[PDB]
Amino acid sequence: MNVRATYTVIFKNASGLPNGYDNWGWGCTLSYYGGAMIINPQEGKYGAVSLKRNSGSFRGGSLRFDMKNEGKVKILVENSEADEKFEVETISPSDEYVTYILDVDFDLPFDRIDFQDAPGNGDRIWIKNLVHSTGSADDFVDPINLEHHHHHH
Ligand SMILES: OC[C@H]1O[C@@H](O[C@H]2[C@H](O)[C@@H](O)[C@H](O[C@H]3[C@H](O)[C@@H](O)[C@H](O[C@H]4[C@H](O)[C@@H](O)[C@H](O[C@H]5[C@H](O)[C@@H](O)[C@H](O[C@H]6[C@H](O)[C@@H](O)[C@@H](O)O[C@@H]6CO)O[C@@H]5CO)O[C@@H]4CO)O[C@@H]3CO)O[C@@H]2CO)[C@H](O)[C@@H](O)[C@@H]1O
Ligand SMILES: [Co+2]
Repeated sequence: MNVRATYTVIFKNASGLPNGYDNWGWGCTLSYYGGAMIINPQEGKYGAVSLKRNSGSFRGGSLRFDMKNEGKVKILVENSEADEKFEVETISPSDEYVTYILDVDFDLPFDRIDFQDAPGNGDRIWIKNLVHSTGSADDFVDPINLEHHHHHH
């Protein structure tokens, strides 16, 4: 048996929603520039992007992404069949991109990945380089595709 993780690059540079995903989000408008998904939540809506994998689910593992964000951002996953949600982490503000690699300890499969404006104050959120691994955060190695190019030596 192959014990290495499956890495799913959901998007690197975003110029729209990733192929294979719908947005079941709420209370926001999304724009795309400079390879970032830019979320502008509406004041008072506790808005979110909710990326819905149209075919299949993820299980456990970890989520990796670059984010900058004016306010706290709650990361959730959901199982749409059971309508069950799980808070992965709430991330504090940062005025520069930070790479996060977060364990997902939820014990149902998930088909929705949510980035939510936790304070409901309309703080903007920028996301790039979103990847799921079936392995742990401690075992996570960035996919070669995330490099600006890759010319193998
Ligand atoms: O169209 C495609 C598809 O749609 C299907 O229907 C989907 C729909 O598209 C989708 O949008 C919807 O998504 C749900 C999601 O499943 C829920 O988990 C989510 O729940 C939100 C909730 O809406 C928010 O109100 C709540 O907000 C919290 C906030 O997280 C928290 O930080 C805050 O606390 C405050 C507190 O209130 C203050 O007093 C003070 O203490 O400050 C704190 C912190 O600020 O409070 C907020 C308010 O309570 O967050 C939760 C969790 O994220 O809701 C969304 C939207 O409804 O899901 C449906 C499926 O059910 C169709 O079914 C399908 O046919 C169609 O094809
Ligand atoms: Co190589």
